[PDB]
Amino acid sequence: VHLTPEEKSAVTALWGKVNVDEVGGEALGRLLVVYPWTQRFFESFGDLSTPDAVMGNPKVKAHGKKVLGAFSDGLAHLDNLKGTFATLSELHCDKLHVDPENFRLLGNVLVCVLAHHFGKEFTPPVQAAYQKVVAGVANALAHKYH
Amino acid sequence: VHLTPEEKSAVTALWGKVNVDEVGGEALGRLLVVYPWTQRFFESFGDLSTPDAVMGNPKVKAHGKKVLGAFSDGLAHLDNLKGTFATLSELHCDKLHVDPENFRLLGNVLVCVLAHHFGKEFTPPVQAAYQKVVAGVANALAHKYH
Amino acid sequence: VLSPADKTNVKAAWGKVGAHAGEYGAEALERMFLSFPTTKTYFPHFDLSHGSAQVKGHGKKVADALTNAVAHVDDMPNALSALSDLHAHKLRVDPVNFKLLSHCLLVTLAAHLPAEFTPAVHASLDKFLASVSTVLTSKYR
Amino acid sequence: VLSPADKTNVKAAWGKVGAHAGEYGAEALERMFLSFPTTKTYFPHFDLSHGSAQVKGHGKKVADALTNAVAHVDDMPNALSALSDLHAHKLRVDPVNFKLLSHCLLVTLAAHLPAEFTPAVHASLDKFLASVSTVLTSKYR
Ligand code: HNI
Ligand code: HNI
Ligand code: HNI
Ligand code: HNI
Repeated sequence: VHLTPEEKSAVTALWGKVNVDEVGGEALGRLLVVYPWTQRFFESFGDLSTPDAVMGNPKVKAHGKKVLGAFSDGLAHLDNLKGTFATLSELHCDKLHVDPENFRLLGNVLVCVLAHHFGKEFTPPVQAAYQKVVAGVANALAHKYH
Repeated sequence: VHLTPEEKSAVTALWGKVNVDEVGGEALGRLLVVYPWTQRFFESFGDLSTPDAVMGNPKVKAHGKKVLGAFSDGLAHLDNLKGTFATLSELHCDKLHVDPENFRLLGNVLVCVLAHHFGKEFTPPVQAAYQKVVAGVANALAHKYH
Repeated sequence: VLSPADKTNVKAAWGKVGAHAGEYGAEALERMFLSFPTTKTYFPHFDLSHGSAQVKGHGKKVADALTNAVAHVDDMPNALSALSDLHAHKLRVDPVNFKLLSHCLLVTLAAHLPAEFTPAVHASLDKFLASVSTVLTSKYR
Repeated sequence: VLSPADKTNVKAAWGKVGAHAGEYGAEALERMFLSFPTTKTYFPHFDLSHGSAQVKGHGKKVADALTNAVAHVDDMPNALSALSDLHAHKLRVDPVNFKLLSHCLLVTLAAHLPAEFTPAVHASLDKFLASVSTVLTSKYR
């Protein structure tokens, strides 16, 4: 991922201010809310109809805990991102069969929730150096597709 | 650009069968025909209204002669494509101001005309190793944008 | 906004296919499969192998349903409404993915229909496909 | 298909902006500028610098016009028709680029309107923006 030694002390130091547990699971519950084409994979998650029922699903709030775990687990692996999500890309490919674009819808929400939690903290020159981390964490995760 | 030592003797040896002059200018005239959001840049080209009048304004058939010149000029520069179109990317950027996506619309037409000229010659396993050369000749040409 | 320029255009363009809808659908899938590799994730039970009676059988499906849209193009939204539903309640195909075949279903026409696939038919065949692939997701939210 | 769930939703969501449309538009541009670098190619005469009375002046434009779509949401297609044209005949903004700001005009709301920007308003603010950015290109072919 193409990233500056400047704006990273701005894309990585605000993240420690995040909550991989509720935020991470907030992003994915919000994913099935707005962009509901990603619900085909979480069928067996009970009920995700109502928006209070998608943002309050236990398995939905528990999947978004670990889906950021790795995202969090590679926010300091910014120079081999394609390699760190690797094993994690050739799986969404054959087992779950997760379309590589889905990884992009969720990468945008995660920046639309981050600005939600952070408000004005989120400066214009700062969303810019995160979009790059998401529109790039997606690649890495779609790179293992044959 | 990611390319196999197999399917290249299939993405490069059929090209010598092409006509950078009429084909190249056929692709771009066809571009302003179907996807007419690319016409903002060729205003000063007389009249490109009617489709018989776009497949011919004669500047349109002369621009598509050299726009393939380079495309042709880098179909054997497949391992440094990002570098060969370089100077040609930082120009579409602050002189013409050519949106990097435009380079993608035209990259698809060029494979929709190539099938046109070639018919059955164009096998399924062969459009595949060309899309990659176009969905990748676009990148190189959009990479120099600040 | 589709003019009757494209409506009668494709009525004559796509019209030339007819009995070819079985092959020209069957093989318009395998192009989407071999080029873009994020479209076979939807066909896990299928086969992404040459001549698999799955795709080949499916070719009489996405194509044979395209016949009726061209025909009932006068009123597509009510032309195949059970189809516009069957995606976003049964199997959703994801909007951007419709494009990944909204541009490969041109090639089986651009090759298998040269003399017919003209620079204006390109725009009349796209516009028709640029709507058939939006009439289905008319119920996506 | 937009339900009155989203129409009244945003009527209250976007409603909270009002006098903020000047800043919340002005700054929703600079986000699109600094993130995606293929959206300032359309503003060559402009300035892609902080506080440029160009964008900052432009912020009262794309936003102040969004007010009236929300208001005349009951009939957007006839709500700002001169606008749906003074693109595709004057300045065309390229379909996929509308998205590149159809998703940054959420952030100035997702940050500047926390308590209001809820998981349902997200879907009601998107749906509105997923149409405003399609009502304009209603005349692109
Ligand atoms: C819209 C769907 C979707 C998106 C955007 C998405 C985006 C991501 C991203 C974002 C760039 C990352 C790092 C990621 C990581 C993972 N996903 Ni995703 N996943 C998605 C749908 C899934 C599904 C479905 C599973 C299987 C879940 C389960 O528990 O059955 C999955 C499983 C995983 C696993 C678990 C491995 C295992 O089960 O062996 C990891 C890790 N992921 N997913
Ligand atoms: C929709 C617009 C558009 C597209 C898709 C496009 C796609 C391409 C592609 C496709 C991948 C290639 C190889 C290419 C190559 C070139 N373009 Ni493009 N160009 C386009 C709009 C332009 C414009 C505008 C100019 C300046 C033209 C002129 O003559 O003023 C241009 C000029 C050039 C030049 C000339 C160099 C110079 O003037 O010094 C080359 C070479 N190009 N263009
Ligand atoms: C790659 C994603 C994808 C796209 C872009 C797509 C685009 C289209 C288009 C677009 C021009 C049309 C007219 C179309 C028509 C259909 N598709 Ni699609 N489909 C897609 C993935 C599917 C899948 C998956 C199925 C189910 C196959 C099966 O056998 O379960 C499917 C099934 C169908 C059926 C079968 C009816 C039935 O079984 O009851 C029709 C008709 N379609 N699909
Ligand atoms: C990046 C492309 C792009 C998109 C997606 C876009 C999306 C929108 C949307 C979508 C929700 C709306 C309501 C909107 C409204 C407007 N745009 Ni947009 N515009 C875009 C590029 C422009 C450009 C370029 C101008 C001209 C600026 C100038 O000063 O010349 C513009 C000018 C305007 C004006 C100015 C009126 C005038 O000067 O006469 C309005 C109003 N708009 N634009």
